[PDB]
Amino acid sequence: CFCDHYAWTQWTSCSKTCNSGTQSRHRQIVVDKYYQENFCEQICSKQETRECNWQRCPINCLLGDFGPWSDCDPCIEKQSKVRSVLRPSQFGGQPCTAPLVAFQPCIPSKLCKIEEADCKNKFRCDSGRCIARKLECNGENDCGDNSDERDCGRTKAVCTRKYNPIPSVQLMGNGFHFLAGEPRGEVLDNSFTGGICKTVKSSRTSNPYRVPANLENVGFEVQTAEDDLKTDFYKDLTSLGHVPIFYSSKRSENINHNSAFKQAIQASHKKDSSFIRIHKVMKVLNFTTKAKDLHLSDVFLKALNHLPLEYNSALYSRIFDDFGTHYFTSGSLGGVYDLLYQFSSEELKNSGLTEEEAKHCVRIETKKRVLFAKKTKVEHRCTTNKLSEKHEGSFIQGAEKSISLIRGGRSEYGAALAWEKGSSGLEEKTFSEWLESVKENPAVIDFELAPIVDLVRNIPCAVTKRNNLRKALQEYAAKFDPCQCAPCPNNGRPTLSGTECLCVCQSGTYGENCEKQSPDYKSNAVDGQWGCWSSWSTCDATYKRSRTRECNNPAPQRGGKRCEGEKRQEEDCTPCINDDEEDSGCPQPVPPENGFIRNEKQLYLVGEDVEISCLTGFETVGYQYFRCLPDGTWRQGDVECQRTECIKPVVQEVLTITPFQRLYRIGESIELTCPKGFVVAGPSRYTCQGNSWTPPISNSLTCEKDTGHCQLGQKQSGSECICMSPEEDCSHHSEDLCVFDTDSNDYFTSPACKFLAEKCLNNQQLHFLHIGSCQDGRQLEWGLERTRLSSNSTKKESCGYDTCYDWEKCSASTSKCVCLLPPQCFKGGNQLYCVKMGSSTSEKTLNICEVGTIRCANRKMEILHPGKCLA
Ligand SMILES: *[C@@H]1O[C@H](CO)[C@@H](O[C@@H]2O[C@H](CO)[C@@H](O)[C@H](O)[C@H]2NC(C)=O)[C@H](O)[C@H]1NC(C)=O
Ligand SMILES: *[C@@H]1O[C@@H](C)[C@@H](O)[C@@H](O[C@@H]2O[C@H](CO)[C@@H](O)[C@H](O)[C@H]2O)[C@@H]1O
Ligand SMILES: *[C@H]1O[C@H](CO)[C@@H](O)[C@H](O)[C@@H]1O
Ligand SMILES: *[C@H]1O[C@H](CO)[C@@H](O)[C@H](O)[C@@H]1O
Ligand SMILES: *[C@H]1O[C@H](CO)[C@@H](O)[C@H](O)[C@@H]1O
Ligand SMILES: *[C@H]1O[C@H](CO)[C@@H](O)[C@H](O)[C@@H]1O
Ligand SMILES: *[C@H]1O[C@@H](C)[C@@H](O)[C@@H](O)[C@@H]1O
Repeated sequence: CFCDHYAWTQWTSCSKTCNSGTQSRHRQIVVDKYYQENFCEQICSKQETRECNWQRCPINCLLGDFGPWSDCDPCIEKQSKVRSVLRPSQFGGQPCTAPLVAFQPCIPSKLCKIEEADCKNKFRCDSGRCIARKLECNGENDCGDNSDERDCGRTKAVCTRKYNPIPSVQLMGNGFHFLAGEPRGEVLDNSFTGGICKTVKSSRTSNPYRVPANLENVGFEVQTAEDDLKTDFYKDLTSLGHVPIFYSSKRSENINHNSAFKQAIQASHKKDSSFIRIHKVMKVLNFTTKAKDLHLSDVFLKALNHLPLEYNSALYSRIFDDFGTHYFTSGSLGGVYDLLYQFSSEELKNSGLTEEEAKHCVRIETKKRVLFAKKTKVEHRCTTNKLSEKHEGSFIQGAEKSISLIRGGRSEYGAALAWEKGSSGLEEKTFSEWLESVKENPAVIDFELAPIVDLVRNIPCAVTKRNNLRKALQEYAAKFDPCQCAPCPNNGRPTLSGTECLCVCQSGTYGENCEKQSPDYKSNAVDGQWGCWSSWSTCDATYKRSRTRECNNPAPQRGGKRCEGEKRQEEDCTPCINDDEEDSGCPQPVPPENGFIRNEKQLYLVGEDVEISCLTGFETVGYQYFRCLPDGTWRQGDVECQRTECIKPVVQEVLTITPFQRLYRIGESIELTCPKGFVVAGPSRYTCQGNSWTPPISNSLTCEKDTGHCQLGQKQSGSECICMSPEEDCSHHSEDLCVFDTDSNDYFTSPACKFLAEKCLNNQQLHFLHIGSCQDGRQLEWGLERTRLSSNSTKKESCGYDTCYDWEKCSASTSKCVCLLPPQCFKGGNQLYCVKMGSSTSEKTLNICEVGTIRCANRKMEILHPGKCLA
């Protein structure tokens, strides 16, 4: 039978327009005579099916509704608001572009707020940083602003000599964002030096460099070897798979670089690709970040505080962006020559070289052309194979291009090392230029990390904002997980970059979604891959809570690897928590009896003094200060409060105190006495009052020599008194007198004894005046006015004076003259009419008696002239 007698219908339309439908067509069979007779039913196929439109349907970015508005209390009154990427762009879908989090102007719950409570016995840099007072006036900027050193009068040097800092030491203190493979903000302070002077010596470079406190180990010895120039081969990039965990870049050897990988994945699509990598680290330093008590950076520490206590996904994640994900525990500093070469697997297979051979040809070619390798034998296996043959014997130039994974130096210079047709990169000149840059701009290389979380350990609520942080981090990485991705054409393994999913191709496949396969590639299996996690479960009676993934997404198929890991995961679950805990002076001392301390407190500083004083009627005897001992104990003098006591008065060896005591009690008297010829000038009895006497003449007291009817004017001889000679008879100077001389208009001092004696004859020429030595006084003037009365006056008195003025009267052995009232003018009074009274302010008539009685008593008037007055 001829089957095409019954012709095909048209293919139907494809059941789908993408993601691979089917279509069919069938013979147009009529059961006619010819049909039944030619066994057409037994021998003809009657239908055809085939797949169609197997191109992937493009998937467009899908964001979600926004979250609840976010309160604001920065000095920037803006409101943060977030939505997230539900579905990531794929296979040429529309990428997402309306930014994830949008902020606006805000209404403040509280006006601009700043904090002030931080430093107790610590010192406050005016920057606000709080450092150990120990670190003050020590010849070193420990504050930053050097405030801790401003006007220091003298300083305790930490370091004997000025040592210089490791240059670029800060780079080992900056944060590391794992996912993005780039260093972020300064996170450790690595200039901080604690006052402690640790140092370390460069090989063959003069003076030691100054190690900072955070570096437990620094190294300057640099090894050179072949081992250092390493090459790997990659049949495809799916190999790179090795939650971010603390690792080493010696172990992983799988680098993410913001563009690096993506370029290479994009390259891998252009055609069936294999990759040869070749790198060589170029060190200037080892270094080991000391494990605990790291000195954070200002800016980091500040920001790491303005973080709320209650969990807050939005603002926590922000630290990762700003500061990173890890921080360097150990590493080196310099640069890394690192190039991923891209080779077309058809070329390689046509070259017939094995991986080991090809890796080698790139090794020795790099060595000759880029590194300045002294000289070497040519190797025809690398030079005359079918690939190198088409490029003047270069194997490297058989590549499509190189991608640069170089770290170190300025990017301009790294980029040049990456060859492509007609470009630079296989010229020594080029390599040396980069190499310069790498000294001028090192980078941390060959380095292990640690989660940035283990750094936030000594703030107010460390343990709080620590677990607050692991949460904000888990959810951070959640956001970058490839599970969100639709699966890929041939066991391609999806990887999320930003908000789109690039397909990483298995060797033997290319095309923009790894759809095209080369004639070698055969498989048709499908390895399993986790769908996304599930949502957390309600917290249980037990801490127990739950989460769940399903090995769907690409469901495992046709003998393809079931996805490996867990379908479920259990963590436990049921405030402001501090971090765990890792001189003091003395109490008020006890006075000695009858005293008290001059300063009451509950607590004294070690080394403080307090003074002991005494109640009234007592005085301290002994050192009067107690000192606070480090002990918490008081150092005490033998001090006490003794009762007041007078001591022994001013001893002139002449006098004799009695009772003789060395100390007298308040209330007891002494009797000062002198020998027979002598008598005490002052009183004979002083008494002890409050530790002084009544009162101690301090030498103004010694025993001077102090112990008949003739009346002492004349001396006896023949039972009859006769006038004594003044220059021959007068011995013991009588009291010194002040006598006046009418004949000489002159006064002078004289001994009474002589005066007396002289009186016998000339006395009507010399008049007494004042007791004591001559000296200006009212008496003088008075004795003047007296003597002026002059002639006409007669005197019959003998007090011992013994002369008495007319108006006065001797007191009869009482020893001095007295005044009179005008009433008693018995004896005749010469007529001194003219006199001014003063009271009546007039001139009236008055006798010498009345005139005399007024000048003696009050001396309160002026005598105009003897003889009649105006009145
Ligand atoms: C850090 O660098 C130091 C050198 O500064 C390295 O110490 C050397 O280690 C090698 C072998 O590991 C020894 O042969 C040398 O004797 C060591 N030199 C000194 C001066 O110690 C050290 O290995 C490096 N550490 C890391 C992490 O690689
Ligand atoms: C047919 O034409 C294609 C180019 C796309 O426009 C298709 O849209 C997609 O259709 C598939 C059908 O399997 C849906 O699953 C996709 O979500 C839809 O975007 C169209 O059907
Ligand atoms: C269906 O198959 C083809 C159509 O492409 C025809 O050649 C054949 O004869 C039958 O009709
Ligand atoms: C089925 O449809 C195909 C195109 O999809 C044609 O090539 C064929 O001739 C038949 O009509
Ligand atoms: C889920 O994740 C694991 C690795 O953690 C894969 O092996 C699996 O295929 C899917 O990606
Ligand atoms: C499974 O999915 C969840 C959400 O993406 C993550 O928490 C986890 O890291 C894993 O990707
Ligand atoms: C080169 O040959 C290919 C086929 C593989 O066996 C590689 O491992 C080898 O290096």
